[PDB]
Amino acid sequence: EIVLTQSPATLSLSPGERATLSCTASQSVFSYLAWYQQKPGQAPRLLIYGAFNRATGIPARFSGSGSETDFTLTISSLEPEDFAVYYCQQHSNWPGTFGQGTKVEI
Amino acid sequence: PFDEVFNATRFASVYAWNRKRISNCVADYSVLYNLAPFFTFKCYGVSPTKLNDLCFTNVYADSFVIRGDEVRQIAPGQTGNIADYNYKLPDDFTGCVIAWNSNKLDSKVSGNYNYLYRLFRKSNLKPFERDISTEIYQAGNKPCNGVAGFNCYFPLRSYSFRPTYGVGHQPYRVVVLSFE
Amino acid sequence: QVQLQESGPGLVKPSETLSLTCTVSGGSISSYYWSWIRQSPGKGLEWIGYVYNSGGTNYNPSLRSRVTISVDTSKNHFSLKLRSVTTADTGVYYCARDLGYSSGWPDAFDIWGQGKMVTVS
Repeated sequence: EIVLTQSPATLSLSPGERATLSCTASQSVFSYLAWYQQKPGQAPRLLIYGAFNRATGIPARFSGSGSETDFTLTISSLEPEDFAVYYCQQHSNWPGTFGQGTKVEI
Repeated sequence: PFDEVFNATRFASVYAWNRKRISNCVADYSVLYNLAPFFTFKCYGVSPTKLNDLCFTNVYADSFVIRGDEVRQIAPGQTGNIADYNYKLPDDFTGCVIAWNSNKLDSKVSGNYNYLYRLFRKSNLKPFERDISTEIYQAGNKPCNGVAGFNCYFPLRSYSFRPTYGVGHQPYRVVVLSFE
Repeated sequence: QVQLQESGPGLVKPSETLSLTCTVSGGSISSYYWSWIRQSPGKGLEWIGYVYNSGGTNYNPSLRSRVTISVDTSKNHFSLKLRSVTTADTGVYYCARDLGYSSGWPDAFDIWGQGKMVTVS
């Protein structure tokens, strides 16, 4: 089965500050994992698809990589928004499951 | 009107075969004759050259993805897993069949486990019947009231399409034109 | 614009069915892989299944027999029917739609609509 152990858990920031994220796959995603966003109160949303391509609508500063173990999202901008959860997703081995996520505070 | 049937990016499974109705429109076959040289065009009932002179009201166009070593089973009057439980074609068949390799469009390195076929079923089908039920199929003496268990199988299983396979196992896109 | 409303107002008594239903407000079904997703504490985001213009589907093997999705090609009253509803299913459900910039793989959930409630007492 496909499992994700996304880390870390504790983070705090303010506007326009650094940022870092990672996803912990187990067997093999190749290039089919995805990253999502769900502000607290409304429906989820999609951030990255293909593990190396930004999706439409997502602003300029959102991009990440992936090799089943060494995923890297290099971002350092926290707008007045976007402090919310970021959701990892993976689907190559049936069934497809999402992640748990973490947070940052002001 | 021969656009969505041929140049489509999505084809359903064998047990959920698509059915399309084309009528009240000119159906010029200029593409058919020029469809070459990897399109088997075995036509049963009428010659491929003698098509313009003929006229038809309803031109059905089925479409699915199957294994190469199973396309033979689309011929009228044949027996097999694809021709007994999934899709049945009557002996008095009047239509054409077009099959072509689609490895570059319906394969994946990991494997596209999205194509389904019903392996086993209690009774053989009738001409032009849809099989959409996914109920538990029971062969044992113990009657399971919709409860999973031994001798109470789930009659659906997935393919294993992959690029680096033999030609027989490579996916084939088949479209059958049945004229009524 | 393409707000995916959910008109199914049926709450669930113990062990009965799940008479919920999604609805479409503008957009046309066509050949997109409409699907269903769910999430609750205990076990979070989860994927039930996806449907085609016909009975083309693939269900989740964690829970497979109970969940029986339907297809409505024209009246688009496609539903997520369920049997043997437990006291654990209580959660907020969601209705999912994919993006048409790819090949035969439902992977990119983009369009989403407000969820629903269910409880037992």
